[PDB]
Amino acid sequence: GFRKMAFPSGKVEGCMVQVTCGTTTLNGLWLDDVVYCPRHVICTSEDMLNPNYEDLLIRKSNHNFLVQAGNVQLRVIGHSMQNCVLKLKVDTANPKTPKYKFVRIQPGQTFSVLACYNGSPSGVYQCAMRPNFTIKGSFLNGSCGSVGFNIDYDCVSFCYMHHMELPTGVHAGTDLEGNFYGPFVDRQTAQAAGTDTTITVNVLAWLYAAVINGDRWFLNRFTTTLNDFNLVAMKYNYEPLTQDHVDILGPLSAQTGIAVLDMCASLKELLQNGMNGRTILGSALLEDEFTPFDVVRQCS
Amino acid sequence: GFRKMAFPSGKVEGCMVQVTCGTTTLNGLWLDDVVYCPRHVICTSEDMLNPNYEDLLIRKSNHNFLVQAGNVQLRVIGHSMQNCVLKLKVDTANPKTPKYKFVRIQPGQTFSVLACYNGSPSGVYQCAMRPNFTIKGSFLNGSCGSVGFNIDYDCVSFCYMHHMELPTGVHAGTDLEGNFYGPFVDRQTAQAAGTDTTITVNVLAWLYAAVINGDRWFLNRFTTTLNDFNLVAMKYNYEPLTQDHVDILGPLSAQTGIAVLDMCASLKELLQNGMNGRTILGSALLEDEFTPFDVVRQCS
Ligand SMILES: *[C@@H](O)[C@H](C[C@@H]1CCNC1=O)NC(=O)[C@H](CC(C)C)NC(=O)OC[C@H]1CC[C@H](CCC)CC1
Ligand SMILES: *[C@@H](O)[C@H](C[C@@H]1CCNC1=O)NC(=O)[C@H](CC(C)C)NC(=O)OC[C@H]1CC[C@H](CCC)CC1
Repeated sequence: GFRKMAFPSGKVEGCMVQVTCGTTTLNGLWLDDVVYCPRHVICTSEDMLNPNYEDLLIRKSNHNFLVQAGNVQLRVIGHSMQNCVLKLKVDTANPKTPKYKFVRIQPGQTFSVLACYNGSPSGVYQCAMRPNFTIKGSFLNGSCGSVGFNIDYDCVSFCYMHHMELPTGVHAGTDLEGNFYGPFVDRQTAQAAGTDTTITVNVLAWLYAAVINGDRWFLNRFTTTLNDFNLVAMKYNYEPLTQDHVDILGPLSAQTGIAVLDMCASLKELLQNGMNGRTILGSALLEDEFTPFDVVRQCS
Repeated sequence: GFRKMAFPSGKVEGCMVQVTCGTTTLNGLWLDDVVYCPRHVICTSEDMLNPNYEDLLIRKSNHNFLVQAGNVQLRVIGHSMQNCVLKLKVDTANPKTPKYKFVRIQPGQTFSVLACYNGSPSGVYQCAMRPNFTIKGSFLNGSCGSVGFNIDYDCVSFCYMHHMELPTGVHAGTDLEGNFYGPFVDRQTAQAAGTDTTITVNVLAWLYAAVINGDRWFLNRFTTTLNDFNLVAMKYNYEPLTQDHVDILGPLSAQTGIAVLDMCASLKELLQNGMNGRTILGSALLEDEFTPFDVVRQCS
């Protein structure tokens, strides 16, 4: 009774366009009279290993960017590069522009990805921005320019634009100002994300979700302290749990009648003992890509 | 690099309305000049255990159904009951009606759910129609009338409308002609689905997805036969694998260079030996809610 759920994608579907330079095609985001896309649309295959984007872009004029919205060509009347994104000014405001903002999301928070190819939406799924500033997505060639977002009220908060894949199979990208999350650069070389630490506060939120939904076998008669819990967290590359995290879990704690430090004692035992072939909310691993807010929103 | 992915929901978002009878509110699906909704909208709380729907509906007139599309009231000008759904004729065709059909989906196939409350979309996620004709969803009070669908071309194939929850926490509902999937009836009593068998062909498809995405530790030096594999399948409440299933897996077999019966030999060993703390595509359990088509569509 608890699922990984994406936001409804309609408001974002109406913003997706196709951008082509030469033989390179990817997706763009069309808001008001600007189309945002990854700057490596200007690269050929001989450019992708070590591109000099400033030099490559000087050779491009407005008419070298083909922007297609459905079957309709948009006229590009200006272009500029901002960090790792291009802004193509077009002669038509997108009539479907929703209320929106650009946000740079914090590690540990979640968002929905609308995967797109050739300017056409393909599917939607939820991701977390991991502590090492990667995401575990599903992206193929042609998917760059697909965006991540949250919806709050009628307002779309765009937080991610897709650019690349890492050797480990995870994904990296930018905010909508073109600044990468994490240490990555948009060149087609092997890059490291570092240790992929687990989002402790989210695992605890998901354990609360399990209790709400009737899965309680892992609850024990013990409690612990924050410092004692963190000694075990460290060994498993879990984020240190802070008092701020404990405060964020307060509402779930009161809803279930299970103190945060009692749930930490249960998590400690799960980390050290495993699940002994049992499952929690249909999973045999501890899930860390639901925030406390995600759990409350879903269970309400 | 492989995710549970729902279809983009925009085309369906535009069809969702709110239907109220008395104090009972749920969602309706507005296509052309008809609104489809679960018939238990006519029930009060004293009716839900053993409703006589024919007798309850005779007491209702067109003006007792309040249909709200956004902030706009629709005028109900006819009503009728078809199996477990009501069809409310309204005086306005939905201008956002997509190209659509109604399909009754086969067990083992997948679809996207647009979860809705008060006629407003809340989130989207993928489900399989399980062999015992239940789905593992996320639904609360107020969610009935939410629909499941596939998108093929520009055409929306509606296959599911949500009605109820079972004691085991799984979910049951109807096609858009109002006929339940499975043995269930729309009354608020404990009902059994029977043994929840695993969709063998889908597990094999997902193992092929894992190979495509670089996860190959479970491949062994053995092969097997269909009859020998099924002797082990039976013990684990797996669907018998048929030659028709083997044929459906043909394209994934050729894409990976792993014969179907070689992959069955790997699955056999996983079933008998477990995963020994290892994971496949980020899971510590064998996943059966991706069809062969889902895998091909995603990996393309
Ligand atoms: C969108 O244009 C595209 C999306 C990629 C393709 C495959 N999966 C994705 O998410 N992005 C790219 O092709 C970028 C473009 C450069 C200029 C940033 N290239 C990319 O993602 O490279 C993939 C790397 C994988 C790891 C490999 C080293 C392995 C030892 C090098 C390339
Ligand atoms: C939509 O109206 C609503 C959705 C339910 C509510 C909770 N989760 C859901 O999916 N459907 C209902 O309230 C139906 C209405 C009847 C008339 C079909 N009722 C329902 O789903 O009942 C839940 C059952 C759970 C198991 C319980 C027995 C446990 C020993 C009985 C009720």
